[PDB]
Amino acid sequence: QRALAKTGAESISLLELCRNTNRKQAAAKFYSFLVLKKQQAIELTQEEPYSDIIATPGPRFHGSLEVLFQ
Amino acid sequence: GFLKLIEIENFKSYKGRQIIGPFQRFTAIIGPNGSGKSNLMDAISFVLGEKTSNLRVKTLRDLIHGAPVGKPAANRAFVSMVYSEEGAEDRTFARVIVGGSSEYKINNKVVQLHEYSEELEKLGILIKARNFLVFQGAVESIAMKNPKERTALFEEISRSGELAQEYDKRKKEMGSGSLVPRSGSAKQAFEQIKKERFDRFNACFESVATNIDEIYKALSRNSSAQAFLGPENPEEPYLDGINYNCVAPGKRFRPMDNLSGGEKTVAALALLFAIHSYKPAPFFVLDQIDAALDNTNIGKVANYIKEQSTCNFQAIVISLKEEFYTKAESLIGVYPEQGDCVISKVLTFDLTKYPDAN
Repeated sequence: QRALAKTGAESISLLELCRNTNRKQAAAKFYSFLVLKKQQAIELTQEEPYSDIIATPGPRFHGSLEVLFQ
Repeated sequence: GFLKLIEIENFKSYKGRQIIGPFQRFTAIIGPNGSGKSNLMDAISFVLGEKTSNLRVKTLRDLIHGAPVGKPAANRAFVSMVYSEEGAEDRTFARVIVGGSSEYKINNKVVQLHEYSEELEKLGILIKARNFLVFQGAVESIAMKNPKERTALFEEISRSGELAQEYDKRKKEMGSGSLVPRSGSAKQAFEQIKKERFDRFNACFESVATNIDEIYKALSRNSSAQAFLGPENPEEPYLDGINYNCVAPGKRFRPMDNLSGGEKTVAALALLFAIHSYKPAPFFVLDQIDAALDNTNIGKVANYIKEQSTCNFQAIVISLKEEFYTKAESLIGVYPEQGDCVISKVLTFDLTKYPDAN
């Protein structure tokens, strides 16, 4: 019942996630995006080098996404 | 100058045309377990003139995306390097696979392999000595190699090896190989090629040997550290081995082979960077050189690179360790995409926007 209410967004901005993080935390979020993409939990788009990186739901389910997008 | 970016098209797992970079002065390539990082190492080696025999394939066409499952994605593939230098237009070095054969190009004009290699040499990229690229699992061997193999590297870089044939001929004509070697003219002709080979070799060796101690001190950040390069044969250094010995920082002298993997790594990087003081390469590509380093030595190597990447050389590292790669200015992250063959693609991330603190 508590699980049903944990709604999310249509997309996640990596740069927004990394706002007010330090260099190690930001790198770890970037790296997590790579892992989530390998697991097909997300799709990734980056318009141009060094632009924002946008995650959207992938074709595989994934648990604990409210942890990874925090 | 510096490596501004790599452009890759249908090369091993890099399907389609992809921009790799742009690189900063200190960039790390990272990502989860997969083939993409090693394929990017191979792409760099490829465009910088590596032979197909060393790129993990039987035939050149096997480098085209899709060849591992019998269905190549294209009749062609390429890797391209954009080389930038202050006060000059960008120069593009490309190696293209066409018809199962390699075509070389500088600014989209075709050249033969000889001119390609010659032009890279004038930028400090020696495609035979290959002193700008360190492969995964290979960094320690630079410090631990056979002394005679170190001499070979110095003979290649110094071009003293170009004289070895004439040397051997004059030595025999002087009586080498006879029971009792005995002539004023042949002695002079052998003394003359000996001096020429000696002078070429020494111009490289003396430079490296006189800079290695300061570099080894600067890497292990310690006055107690010492590094020595010395020839087994001082009168004819090119004839025998070049000995490499170090005193680890604050520790007591142990004969190198007793050093830890980490200590061997630092000694190997000092040698790598001392070679750079004689014939500087514009960039280094370092594949997992942090594998045996503890966190203290990771900090010291990254600090050396950072203070050196401010226009002495550019550093492109592949790393599995966040302690190392979080010290880079930007990250290139490699990730896979599902397909008939696995596909590699990349993302770019600027770390300089975040404080490296708390």
